[PDB]
Amino acid sequence: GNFGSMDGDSAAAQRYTEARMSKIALEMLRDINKNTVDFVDNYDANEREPLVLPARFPNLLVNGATGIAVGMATNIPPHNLGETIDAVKLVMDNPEVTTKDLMEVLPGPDFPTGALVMGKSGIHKAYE
Amino acid sequence: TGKGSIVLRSRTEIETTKTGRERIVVTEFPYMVNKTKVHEHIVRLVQEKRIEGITAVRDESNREGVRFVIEVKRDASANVILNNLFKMTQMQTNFGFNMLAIQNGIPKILSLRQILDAYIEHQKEVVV
Repeated sequence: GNFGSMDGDSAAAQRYTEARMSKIALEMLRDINKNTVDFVDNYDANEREPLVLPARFPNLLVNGATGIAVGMATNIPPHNLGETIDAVKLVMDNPEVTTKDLMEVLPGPDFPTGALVMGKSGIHKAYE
Repeated sequence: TGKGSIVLRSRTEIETTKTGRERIVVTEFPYMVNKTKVHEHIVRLVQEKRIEGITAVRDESNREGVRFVIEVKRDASANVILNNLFKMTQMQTNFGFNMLAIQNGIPKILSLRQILDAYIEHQKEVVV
């Protein structure tokens, strides 16, 4: 359905859009049938829900954060799939990595649109 | 001798949901009991903070048949809570007797035989 772009678009057609499950969600949330995650009951006392989820990647790095200032907001930048995989492999193989190692397996945070980030030590202080 | 109090309990059961949650379900009560005053006393026991586990205090559809349901969270020992009901609440009934008779003005007291004996000799005089 209608969702627009980064334009100032207002899709008032609420139920008229179409959606369902996504491809990454499929393997992203398996293993429910394996008692992996705990559950709590709702206020309606009829069905349960999990407080956390099983993961197949740290989406922490894949999608960032744009918080609000309840005490303070939070910016977290997005990153790349395979770069995150290589970071996982790096920390797996070595518990003794450095921040230059992070500079290798993550050359920099990225966007679905693209920009230019000229600085280096700001990135350094960001990851430290 | 027609004297003494006896103990009386309500038809009260533990029932499991499709979720495994347990339910205290009563059908009726002993003699001289209000639904609503005991229900207020239940809301007291909630705010009196002297009984735990209890979540739902509900009552519906009662005119096809009397259905009052208390519903309690897990890890609560619901049968011990039923024991606490028939200790402290008015669901337990100490029903006392006093049959101090009057036969032709003067006060008396009868056994179950003597009642029927006076009945017999009354029927004698009736049919004669």
